[PDB]
Amino acid sequence: ARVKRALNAQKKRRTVLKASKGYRGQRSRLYRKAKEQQLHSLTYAYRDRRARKGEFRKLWISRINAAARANDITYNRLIQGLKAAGVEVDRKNLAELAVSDPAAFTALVDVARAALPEDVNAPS
Amino acid sequence: FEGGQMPIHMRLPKLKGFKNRFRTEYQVVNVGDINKAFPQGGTVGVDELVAKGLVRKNSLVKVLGDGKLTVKVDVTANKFSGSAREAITAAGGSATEL
Amino acid sequence: GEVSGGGKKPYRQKGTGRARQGSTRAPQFTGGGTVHGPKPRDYSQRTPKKMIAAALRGALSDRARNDRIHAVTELVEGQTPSTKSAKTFLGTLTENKKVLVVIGRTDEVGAKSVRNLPGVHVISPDQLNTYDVLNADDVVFSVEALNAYISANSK
Amino acid sequence: PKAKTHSGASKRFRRTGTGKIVRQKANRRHLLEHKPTKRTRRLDGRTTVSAADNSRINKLLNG
RNA sequence: GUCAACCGAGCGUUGAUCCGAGGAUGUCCGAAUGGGGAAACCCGGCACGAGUGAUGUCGUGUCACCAGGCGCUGAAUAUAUAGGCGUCUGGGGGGAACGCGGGGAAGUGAAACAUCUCAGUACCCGUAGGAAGAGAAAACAAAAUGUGAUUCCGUGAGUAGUGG
RNA sequence: UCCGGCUCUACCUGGCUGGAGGGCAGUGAGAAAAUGUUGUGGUUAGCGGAAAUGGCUUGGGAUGGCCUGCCGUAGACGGUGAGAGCCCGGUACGUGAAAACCCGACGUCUGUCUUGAUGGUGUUCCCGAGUAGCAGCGGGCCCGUGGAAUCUGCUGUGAAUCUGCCGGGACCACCCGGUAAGCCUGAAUACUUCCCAGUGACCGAUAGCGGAUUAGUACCGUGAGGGAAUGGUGAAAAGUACCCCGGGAGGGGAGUGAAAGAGUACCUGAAACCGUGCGCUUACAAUCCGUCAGAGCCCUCGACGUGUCGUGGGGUGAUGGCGUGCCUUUUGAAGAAUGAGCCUGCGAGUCAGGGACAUGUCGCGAGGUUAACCCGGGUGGGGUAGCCGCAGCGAAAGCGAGUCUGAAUAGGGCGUAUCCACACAAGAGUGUGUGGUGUAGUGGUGUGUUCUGGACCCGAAGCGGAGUGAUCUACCCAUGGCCAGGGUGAAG
RNA sequence: UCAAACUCCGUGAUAGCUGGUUCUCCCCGAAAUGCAUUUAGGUGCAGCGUCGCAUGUUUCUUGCCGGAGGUAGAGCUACUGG
RNA sequence: GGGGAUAAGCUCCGUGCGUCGAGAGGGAAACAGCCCAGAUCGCCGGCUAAGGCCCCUAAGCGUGUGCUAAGUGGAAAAGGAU
RNA sequence: UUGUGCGCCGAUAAUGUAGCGGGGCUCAAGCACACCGCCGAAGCCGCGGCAGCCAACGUGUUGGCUGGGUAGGGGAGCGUCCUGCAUCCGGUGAAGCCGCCGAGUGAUCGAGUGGUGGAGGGUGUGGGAGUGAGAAUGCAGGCAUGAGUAGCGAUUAGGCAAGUGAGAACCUUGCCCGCCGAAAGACCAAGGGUUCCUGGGCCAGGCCAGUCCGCCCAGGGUGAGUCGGGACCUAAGGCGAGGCCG
RNA sequence: UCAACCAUAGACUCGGCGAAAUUGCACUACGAGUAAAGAUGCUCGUUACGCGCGGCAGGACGAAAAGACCCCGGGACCUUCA
RNA sequence: GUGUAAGUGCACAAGGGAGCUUGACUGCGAGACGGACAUGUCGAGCAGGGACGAAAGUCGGGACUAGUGAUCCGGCACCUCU
Repeated sequence: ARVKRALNAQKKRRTVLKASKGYRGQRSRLYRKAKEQQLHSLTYAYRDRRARKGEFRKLWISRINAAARANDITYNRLIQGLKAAGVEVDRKNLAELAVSDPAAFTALVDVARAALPEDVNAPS
Repeated sequence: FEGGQMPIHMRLPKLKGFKNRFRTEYQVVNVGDINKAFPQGGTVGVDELVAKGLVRKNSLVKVLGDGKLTVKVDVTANKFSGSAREAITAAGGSATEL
Repeated sequence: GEVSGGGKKPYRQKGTGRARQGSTRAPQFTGGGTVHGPKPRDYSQRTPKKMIAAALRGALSDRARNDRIHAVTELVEGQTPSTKSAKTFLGTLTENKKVLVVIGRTDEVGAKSVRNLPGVHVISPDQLNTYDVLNADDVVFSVEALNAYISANSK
Repeated sequence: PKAKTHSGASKRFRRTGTGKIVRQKANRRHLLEHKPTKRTRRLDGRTTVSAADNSRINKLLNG
């Protein structure tokens, strides 16, 4: 009837300590210290999975804006223009264009220039 | 235990009176079950009742006229009720108590 | 409360530095008392006569419908056990691994004969039960046994 | 062993046919010199137990 | 014999080693019992026997206490007794639980607490037995024409009741 | 039944004291000792006991796999170089006791009634004395002094013998039962220091008896008293002969061995922990020590081509952004509130019980179910004493689908499974009388809570009983010893 | 070690007290209020939660009609007081 | 609204008012209760709220008309002053 | 002289600017009013997977709503041990352990394969639990940080040559030197129990090392008419025949 | 006042033996501020080459002791015309 | 002014006064309030037997709200209960 407990614990110990090969100190040897850091770690991964979207989008925007401003148009009015023109390309791909092919991006810039309102600060 | 306030089982009055240890509880039978387990009618004693399983074995029996009575029965019990007296009188039977 | 010793507070309550302890045989020690342990107890439970007999009749029906209830007058020639006889006869009558045998008390020779076989598990019909039936595949009644069983139950 | 019963709950609580619980009522014994009779009259009889104490009283009566 | 080998020297078909029942021997302490004593060690008496030129020494036994029976005596003191002397038989202490008689708590519960409870438990005492104790109606019962020693189990019953 | 003598005495009777056939009984509780036969009656050692060197292969070893046979009143168990019915030990079964011990059996031996009984008939005598009873304090009986019987303990007082006395819950009268104060009495029942044989949905070296190992030992304490730790080579020691370094330990070769990643520190041999090598990275940097993006270098798989991207994967990871340990307890803790040095192992809602309530499931169904116990190698059969339901109201008598209160059908309370259909009355809230539909409880088990018990676990200070302690220290007793040397100069 | 030693036993004493209580997921999901309390840090019942059965929108929201209030405000030769 | 000094991050009541408790994420320089919004998991997709667009920090040294001269903005009273 | 919108002085604390979050800003990057766009969250939408309640239909498909969560209530499951029953693998190498490659929504899994190793295990259904530890100033064993740090036990003080020895500050001897000398000297009692001598020995011990030692092993060794006690006596006190009390 | 010098035992260096209490972690700065109202760990800025040794003792609310003062609950012992 | 504090009411008087007088009763009680629970408050209407009044009708204490204390244990009178 008496049930030694060895196996039933060893299992999860093995799991965790496999999943902490790279940590630095008592976070890489000891179950009671790596468990905690696994909590914090998985949590920070979750949060970063939700937020790398905004990170990349920020990046894409900075690239777009600098490209445009070297072609003498602002970001805000560029996107006003593409919205007006019904153009569909997203920012990841506008940035890819900016990097690789600035010519096509300048063409899109010119489209927006054409399709913007005349008197941008009008009361309409 | 109720905090400290005098509980329900210590602030209500006690029930009134006593028991009369020498009480004679009778065990009843009603005429409904007679009619429901004696189609042929006839003599019905304590053992005839014990057979059909309407009372206990060490019973001291009483008879009562709840249900209908059209069968004829020569009932034997200890004590009756006037309703059974009259119902047996109407169905033409022998209410010969002990 | 049954272990040896422990009936003295091993050291102070305060001043020591170490924890608080009241006996040297408490559970958290090494040599200490089991807490909620096994105890000598009974395991029987009171199943009723009607449920039991319903079980047995249903079981015999389960075997009968599938034609596994065989009868027999005897397993042997006069008053000299010989397991080779009974084994050959069960080979004639059966090929399955396991089997039940119902032989009365007086007919001791059949019991003594068939006892030693690997599969067989002999029984008297006065202690006829359900586990011993269901574990089997075939069931060999004696005729005396059937008659006793039937005229004992049926009245 | 068995579950022993509560004396007070047996002496100040009974059960009817359909399982109701019954009690008597209070302020009836003494100091009647000034209690009007209507007040003395709604306190007679028996009364069905409340809801809130039914359970407690079951647990006291039975075991 | 063994942990536990090593060495030496032996026995055994003429029946060993081994197993079982009965006997014998059975140092000293221990109820311990000749006296004494810090338990396992100090000193003796009496009868016999061994031994020395004699003493010393040695061996075998036996010597406590009470209760009872028997036997001799009957102090102050007259009867006569307690007592004293001899002999015979018992008891003496140990034990794991179980039993019967007696004594006999407290923490606890009561959300305090004294009555109550814990428990007549633990423990202590005196005595036993293989089991004990109880046990033959100065009993129950309720007019039933009933039962017929006692004890232990099931139920009645967590009831009738008792109770700050 | 015959006689011997006896009733003081010779004689008639009645009544004793003896022996004899006999009967009854016996080591009985009813009196007690030994006797000798005596039972394959029992215990105290044991013994025989069926059947394969079977074949091929594996392997160090076959007891394995596969294929061939056999025994079986014996395939229970264990061991043997790896799971063995056919190897061994032993089992089923049958055997066996010179001696001692226990059961009865006997014949001795011992008594014991026999000299006897059934019934008649009218009155005197006896029927257990400091007791029973009564009073006063008390114990225990369901019963806490209460109206409190019966049973009893100490004191004080204190009766009768059958028209007597004690009890039937104060007490009195009637009836009933029984005959105290003298004594023994088996069987059913409880228990295991020890012994014998077995079983296990019990443990398997931090467990299990505290004790698999010298275990109540070592060690601690003055003392009572506490009270530990340590199992495993391998099939068998074949335990490394010999050589080399070294003072030796210890090791390297040579060997044994199936394996020395089995060397008397030895089955396997984890983690913490301690180090050696190989790749990346790190000395201008402010880091709950990580995560998301990711340069660069190193390893690898694959399609190709003289080296080369890829629906890749893995280790490191410059640099950037984000980011305030874990638990408990707190309104609120990253918290400078508590706890944790780390690893490994151990450590807390459990069991009983026809217990209670609620709920699932199963059998039965107006019935349901047994307890103790008896028989059973087993888990099975029986056992009706009991309990729950089937009618309640009422303090109770008592009555009864109604009942209680009350003067009352006059209202109400409780109850009449529930619904259904038609009526009559009112819409003061619906009721009342009919008809049919017809009532569901109980016993196992599982879960949850719960009651009594140590009742989820650990933790006091401190209460009580019985004993150990004055060798330390407090005081006293008995008996001995110690206080260098120099000054002052009382009485007389 | 002494405002009443020590040891064994009762005894696993008891604490309205502190701490601790181990694997996973799915669904719903609070309170910190009231009366009482030898009671205020605890507990009993009601409150709010869920599970099961029953009753089916009875809850809630908006509009319209009906109803009492004596609050803000204002008022005082409309009372009591300044 | 009471007590308090009409002080307290004070204390005590109300409230189909809220949030925290038990609730993350964004903004508030960091900040349980404030504003927005109530997280089934993934995506190197898009639009918005509160808030904000010179660089740090992604987004406007945005348009138009006027004020500010004090680094006011980016603490403050009675009162004083062409 | 009124009312306004921004403004000035009043203005004033102690580690360091320090009452914009910083740089910096009036060539507003500051206040107000209107206008234009934009960024921005785990919100909403978009593409996908799971799940709960209800509903519709057909022999489990779809759809709408829903899915933060502590105390807590309810539901469904993995894993460990022993077992009843049926079958499978196993000295042609099970378990256990280290792994690699992979899987599952999770507890977890590999009948998927390598190394080590040497004898029992798995599967499905039921049964029963000493049934899952990270914390109790928790218990037992082992090992770390502090740390190769503090100390190495008095106020007497050691030295040179030679010696054996593998190895010498310390062990043996020689000559010096210094210490106590009403004691740190010689003799008894209590108490301890072989510590004494000889021979051999140095993996443990000695606070270093050690050829040395009260350490280890073996052997040896204590001799009483007169010594200190008994056989001789008694005090304090004890035990206490009989005995008295209880 | 007003402190200076000297010698020994230590302390420092070398050779040997070799512990300890304590400890969630770690490549452990300062400031103004925010916060459970006294921050090595947060924000915004400033400073700083890695690793050691002797030494001081401001902080780490430093180590030790489940506060000894206070309050609550339970006990204990002591007193008294309870 | 209302017996006694305050409020709500009272001139339609519940204020003041005079005559009879005992309902300062018995047996009940629909439906309701308030409600943790026990307590607490009103209550039309029915019956006997009455008061007052010519009758209708009112009277089960006081203009209303305070004026008292649960349960247990005992005591007194009556009962056709044991």
